[PDB]
Amino acid sequence: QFMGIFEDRAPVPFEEVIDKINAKGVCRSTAKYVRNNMETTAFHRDDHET
Amino acid sequence: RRCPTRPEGQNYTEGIAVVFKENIAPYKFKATMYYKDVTVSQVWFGHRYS
Repeated sequence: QFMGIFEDRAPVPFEEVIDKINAKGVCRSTAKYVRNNMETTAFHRDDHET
Repeated sequence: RRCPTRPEGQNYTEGIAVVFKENIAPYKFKATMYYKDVTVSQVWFGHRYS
């Protein structure tokens, strides 16, 4: 059973928009962003950055 | 002088008419929604409050 599903939208940083998405055509698997006055990072699949 | 007489006059065809305009109203019908609100609440019970 689901006890809860926290869904959020995080911005893609400038250094990821230019250097990753626009240059290589890929996106990082980790979201590092400021939410509720705190720096939070989420790793996809609870794995390493890819 | 030989001056002209009254014009011929318009010939009118008596009849019946129905005037249709473009349809803009959406097609409406009756539907039924079956669903379930699943609400799972996490409560922390303090000393004097919840």
